[PDB]
Amino acid sequence: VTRKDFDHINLEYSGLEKVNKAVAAGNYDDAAKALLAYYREKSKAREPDFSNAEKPADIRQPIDKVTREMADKALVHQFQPHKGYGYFDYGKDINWQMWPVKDNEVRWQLHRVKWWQAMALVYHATGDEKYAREWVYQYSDWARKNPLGLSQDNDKFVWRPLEVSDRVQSLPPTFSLFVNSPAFTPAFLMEFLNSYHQQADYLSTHYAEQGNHRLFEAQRNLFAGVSFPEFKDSPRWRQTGISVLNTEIKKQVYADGMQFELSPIYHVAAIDIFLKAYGSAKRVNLEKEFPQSYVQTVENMIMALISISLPDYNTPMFGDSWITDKNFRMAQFASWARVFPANQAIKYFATDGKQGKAPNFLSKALSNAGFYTFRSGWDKNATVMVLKASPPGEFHAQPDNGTFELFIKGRNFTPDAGVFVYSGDEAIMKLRNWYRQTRIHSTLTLDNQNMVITKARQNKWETGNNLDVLTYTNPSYPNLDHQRSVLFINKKYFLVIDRAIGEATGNLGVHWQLKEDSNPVFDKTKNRVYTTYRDGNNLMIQSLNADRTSLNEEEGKVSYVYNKELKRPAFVFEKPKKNAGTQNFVSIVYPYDGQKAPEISIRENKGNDFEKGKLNLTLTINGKQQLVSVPLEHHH
Ligand SMILES: [Ca+2]
Ligand SMILES: [Ca+2]
Repeated sequence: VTRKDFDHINLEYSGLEKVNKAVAAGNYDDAAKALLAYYREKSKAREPDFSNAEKPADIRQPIDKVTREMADKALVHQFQPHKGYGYFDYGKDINWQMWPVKDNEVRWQLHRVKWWQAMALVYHATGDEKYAREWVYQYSDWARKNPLGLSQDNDKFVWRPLEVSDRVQSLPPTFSLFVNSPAFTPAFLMEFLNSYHQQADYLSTHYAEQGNHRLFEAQRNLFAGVSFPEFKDSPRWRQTGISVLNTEIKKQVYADGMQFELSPIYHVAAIDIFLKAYGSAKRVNLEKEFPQSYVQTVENMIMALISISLPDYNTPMFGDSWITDKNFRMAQFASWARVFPANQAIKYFATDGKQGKAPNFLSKALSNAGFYTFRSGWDKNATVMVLKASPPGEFHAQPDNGTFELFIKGRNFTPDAGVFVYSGDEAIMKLRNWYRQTRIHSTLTLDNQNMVITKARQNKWETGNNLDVLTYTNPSYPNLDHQRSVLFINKKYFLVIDRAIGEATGNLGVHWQLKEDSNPVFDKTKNRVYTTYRDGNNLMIQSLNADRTSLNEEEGKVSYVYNKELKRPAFVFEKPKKNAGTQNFVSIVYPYDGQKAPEISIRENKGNDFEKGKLNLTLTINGKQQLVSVPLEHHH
């Protein structure tokens, strides 16, 4: 062990006092022993942090079969780097350059050394020292055989920044789990610390300018300086990661807390990226390095997610989004609660309502992303509508402005059609393009054509005890604006006002979709549709137009998860726009108990004038009158 072996260590870091004396005094072997004692001390004093990983390992879960298998195969130098292939024998003196298949991916993913963590967990669980001896043997083997600048092609696979970042993230908890083994010599420690340093620092000078990799790589660089703050360079590493993450959270999330892709599931992924970074720092008291705006933004992203969370823990399947596992979602919230312990709403979601307090609000607008929630409450039997009238997204968004999911008494009545599949060959693309159609969502079309953009302007948003009102306008077609208003009345039901405004002429259609098992009745005499559920939790959708309006079924589908789909009812209210005069639809969306659909009619009162943004209508429901009197626009 040389003087040189300590060059990158900050000897004046708190706790390394003995290590300093020994190096200054010239006995380096005892310096190394003293450093090893400090890390062993630090390892016992805190749990390994796995939480930055895509799938964080659990120290106290029993060893399942694949993990056992992975650890045992590694003892005979068989590794399975790629999931599309099984184990390969890399030899008794390991050959890290072996090309057992002709796929680049097999060589790249080999240098993610995924099995090292497996060995760590099995070593932790059994205590069997053979796992530790082999890992130390293997780390040294790998470091010695794959130095940076070995050759052009080696560095292409071993020192590509994605993989380097993978290793700088997996190694800290792996190290933590092996550091107490008598196989972990003080000589090795120094070999490890200098090899780690080189990687984390290389990462700091090579992270990506553009795209998906940039965020992962910066976050892991930060995780390097958090995990090993003893390096002279760890504060620079942290600042660099923080800077990249802070720059990108400003660019990628709106002031209302929603992530710019407009897909609920991608917003949730983004929370993990930005929160795990901060969480790991906070665990070792380095959170003060993050600016306050970043901490607030992240908290706001969780609240934005909460606002569009339905009672079953799902988010509406807008664009490329799908249903998810409630237990996994609760575990995410519980980890978030750890970061924001004072947040009662987050605690509430973490514990399925047992602890914390319900969020501080009912209906809420996320006005930058254009997600609007109408809710009666947060309980399992609330009525909840989440509606999208957004700005433009990219690949994971669709031309669906107006569409909504309506969840009543434990059931989702109007699930979004969803994704079904991502891009592929021509055959796969037409499967995907079908799901991107405007006409299959709950909004207005002209001649069943896709709207050319989602660029909603919010005309009014107001909440109230027994009235919430949204009004927005979408420039859906070059000569046709679509104005939609939604009134959530008496925390129970909805009046939906759709206006087609401009010069274009053709077939106006307001489309609707229902759950696969709702077995609806289509009633062309009254232009109403109603579900026929045995349990009495039912829904009516009825057109209330004065003028001649038709009711027709159309092909309807829903994909809850990837590459699976179910037929489901869909329909449309249709009416001609012959000239340049505006056409108006009045529709009612009315949940009811029991088996008999209610009789609903409507009277236009004096003062009612949709042209001046004035609504004054009297509904009659099973004989009883409900006055609705509200201005549809604000600031006019
Ligand atoms: Ca990269
Ligand atoms: Ca959709």
